[PDB]
Amino acid sequence: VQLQQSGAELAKPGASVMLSCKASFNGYWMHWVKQRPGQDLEWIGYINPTTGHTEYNQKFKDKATLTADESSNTAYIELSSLTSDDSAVYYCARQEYRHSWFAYWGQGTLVTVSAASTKGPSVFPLAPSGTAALGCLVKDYFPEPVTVSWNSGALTSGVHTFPAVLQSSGLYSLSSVVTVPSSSLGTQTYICNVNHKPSNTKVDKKAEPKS
Amino acid sequence: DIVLTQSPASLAVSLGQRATISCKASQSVDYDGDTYMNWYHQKPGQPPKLLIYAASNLDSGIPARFSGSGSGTDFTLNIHPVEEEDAATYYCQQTNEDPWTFGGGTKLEIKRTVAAPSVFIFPPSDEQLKSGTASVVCLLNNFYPREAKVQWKVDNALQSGNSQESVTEQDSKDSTYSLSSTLTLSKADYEKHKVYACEVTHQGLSSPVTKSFNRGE
Repeated sequence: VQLQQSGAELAKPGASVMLSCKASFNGYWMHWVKQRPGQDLEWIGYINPTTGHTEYNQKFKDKATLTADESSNTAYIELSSLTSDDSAVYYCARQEYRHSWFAYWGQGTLVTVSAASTKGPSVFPLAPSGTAALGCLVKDYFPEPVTVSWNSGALTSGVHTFPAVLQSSGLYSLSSVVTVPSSSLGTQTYICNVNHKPSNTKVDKKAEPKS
Repeated sequence: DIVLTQSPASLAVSLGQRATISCKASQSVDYDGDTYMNWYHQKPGQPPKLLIYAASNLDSGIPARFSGSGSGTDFTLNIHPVEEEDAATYYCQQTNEDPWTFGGGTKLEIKRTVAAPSVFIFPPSDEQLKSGTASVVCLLNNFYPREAKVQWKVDNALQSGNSQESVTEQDSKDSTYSLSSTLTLSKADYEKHKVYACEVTHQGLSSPVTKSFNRGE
């Protein structure tokens, strides 16, 4: 096997950012691919970690620098002179010897380019009333992303976690909802688990009928 | 640079029927009897996954409902029969010449029977209110098709310019969507009104559905 990419990044305009991808005994090529939010895929370039040889898409010649450390099977990409156009998800993908396609991808690394500062969310219950709905309002965080689980991952069926929206304050907000049997509202506890790694904050909020 | 043009940009296909996605290359992607064309698909939040390699070869772990054909510059991905789980975006890729390039993508929607939304409204929590802001949340759960009108009525007057919508991707198991509408007001503007309602119009509902609450009770 698997490709483990590093976590989401926040970087200021003009600064630089280095992303990594660790593969966990043969020749292979590590490619990097750029995907802007809700957009197409752009091939950046590849590197052979055995020789260190690289090839770049001409459009990224001055934007990206590819590096590989064969000792730990880790490939790096350095993005410099960051602008708003560089905000995207960056994927690493592996091409095996004799293949003309990608066999495995990393999970992707989100890069946000902005002068705004990191801020953790506030979490407010969406309190319910044979089917009830309850949830959590995750408000006023920056940057993306935030992860939400219910009952430490034990409750997944009926869960909808909506895409975040940028609010007038410039901070993101989302809601996570779940539909549950209305007869379990007095017996079953429903807690949302909110994780915002850029601000290193984890919040648990009980969603329950208001007093 | 070899430019790949995908068609169509989006399409809706009935469950059990055939989806046909085209990729046209500005140059031949053939070399020495081999064709350097791949198809991938991507589901929301996940990396792309290889479906077909070298124009017509199914990859391990991929159901045989996916097949690819064509050579030179014209290529086709066929999905037959389509299933709910095939909701995704599909990409062609040529690996014949540097730089490698991708098609613009095709978003596949899976049709299903009309399903009216279930509607829930959520008043702001007391602890948000104390901080000086009121968020009112309207939830539309598990509907199809995606088009829905959600209007905020506040003392029976239509609100505009102070709500934001968010919609899920098409559910990979039941092919429905879900939607949230959030009305945001300052605490002082929130206290200027008594009745907060969201009115939902949707093809599956005979008449619009209204969910409301009284501020305070």
